[PDB]
Amino acid sequence: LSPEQLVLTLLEAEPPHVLISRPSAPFTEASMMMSLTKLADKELVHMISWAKKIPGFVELSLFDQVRLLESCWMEVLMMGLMWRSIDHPGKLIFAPDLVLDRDEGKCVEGILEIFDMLLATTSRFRELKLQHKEYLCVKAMILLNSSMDSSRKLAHLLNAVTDALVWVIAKSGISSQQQSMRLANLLMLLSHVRHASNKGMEHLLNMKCKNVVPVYDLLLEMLNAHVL
Amino acid sequence: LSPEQLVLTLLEAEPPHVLISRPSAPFTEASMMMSLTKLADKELVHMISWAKKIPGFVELSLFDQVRLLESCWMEVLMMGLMWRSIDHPGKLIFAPDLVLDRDEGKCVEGILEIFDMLLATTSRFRELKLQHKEYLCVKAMILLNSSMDSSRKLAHLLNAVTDALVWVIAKSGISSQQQSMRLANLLMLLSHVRHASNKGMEHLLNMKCKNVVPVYDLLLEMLNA
Amino acid sequence: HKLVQLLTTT
Amino acid sequence: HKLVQLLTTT
Ligand SMILES: O/N=C/c1ccc(-c2ccc(O)cc2)c2ccccc12
Ligand SMILES: O/N=C/c1ccc(-c2ccc(O)cc2)c2ccccc12
Repeated sequence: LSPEQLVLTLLEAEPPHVLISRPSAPFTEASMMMSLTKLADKELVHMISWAKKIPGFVELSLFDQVRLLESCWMEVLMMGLMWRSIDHPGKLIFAPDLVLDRDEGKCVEGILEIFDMLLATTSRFRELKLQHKEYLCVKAMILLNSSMDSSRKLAHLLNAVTDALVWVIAKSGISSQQQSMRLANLLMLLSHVRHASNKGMEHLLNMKCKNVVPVYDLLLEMLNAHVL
Repeated sequence: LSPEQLVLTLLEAEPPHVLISRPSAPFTEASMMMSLTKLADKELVHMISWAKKIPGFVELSLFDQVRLLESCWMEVLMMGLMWRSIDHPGKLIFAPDLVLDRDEGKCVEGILEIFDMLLATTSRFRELKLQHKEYLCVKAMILLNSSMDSSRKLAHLLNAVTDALVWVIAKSGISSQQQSMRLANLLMLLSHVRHASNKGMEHLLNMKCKNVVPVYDLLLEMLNA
Repeated sequence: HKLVQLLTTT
Repeated sequence: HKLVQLLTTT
């Protein structure tokens, strides 16, 4: 399978556009947070279907499949959020009916810090002019590189997605030096996505413990498993 | 500054190894924690000096320098640890006279998990056959990428080191396609290094709250951030 | 088992 | 603060 057709499969694995079905309304501490958790739970369901569409993922042992998704889910959610917000500076496009900014993050202690991190990393991807195909590969790599008979197969798959990202970049027609430079800049931003997701999980766990937000069955399981 | 000059500058800047002796009696949770923390504290002093040698670092605002170091210190420390352990498989070479085995992590509840991660990641660098000069660039990239117009300058500094890593890889002679793949493979390990540092950091903060060990001076300050 | 149910059904 | 001392005073 060529890098081009592997990227086509990632395009085909892409989850649908998700809405929370919320009537436009000023956000408050309670509605904002219930909206974020309600959205994450819905996106998690589609994330599972997405991963199974990545060629070879279902051939991994069940234990590896579960382990990869339990560790990278918040990062994959945030990477998706950044792509969606790339053409909307100053905004975080969680969904069509859930567009949030900074002064709205102020309404909940500890959220503003996370919104600022998300906004800054998004701005970085915007400056690099992240392309859709690059986003597809990076997102898949976050899943496959979140590892912390089947193991061998995982390495083959990660190498395949890496080969595809390299192909996407070579296709842009820029100089070889510029291609390596771009490859490095994109990969390095992953640490920033990882950082934001780690703070995102820390905040959610505290909200679960305080029962401030209803924690949706799958979201809760994914949260507890990851934390554990 | 050319890529080679930057690599040579990092080579010279490499901190000298800190010497620490292994306790006389067998390790106890306390003697092991005292050994790791005493070492870290000493390595942190040399890390600051190392940072000031990275071309352009001292030109950043003081508040940026402090912010970068506060964010990446454990990751930088573990990257060094793994490099020192590269040629002694199954072992972690904290210092010449402090060679800890995966199993000796048993005495400290929660440590074994960290030792396992570090060893596994070390194995991966061994598999990729990480070279000294690639290691020098990567460790400096860890510091400059911890962005967790002085920011223009930071981006420019990181690009310079990235540039040198590409140069080092091109110097290995492999095909252009393979050069791109090796660069990717090397940077993709930064998540793993960062994971271990987050766990070591959480472990350390908690060992502090339980006063299972004294955490002050340079180490403490760096811990709070 | 919620993650596992979804990983084994379509 | 120790960190600032080593960065600027040392
Ligand atoms: O306690 N706060 C928890 C919490 C839960 C979920 C998200 C999130 C939702 C959808 C998405 O696509 C990415 C991230 C959050 C995003 C930012 C701060 C806190 C979040
Ligand atoms: O509570 N856990 C504390 C703790 C503190 C420091 C280190 C460390 C020392 C020297 C070095 O070069 C890298 C990392 C640790 C390494 C592994 C587990 C726990 C550590």
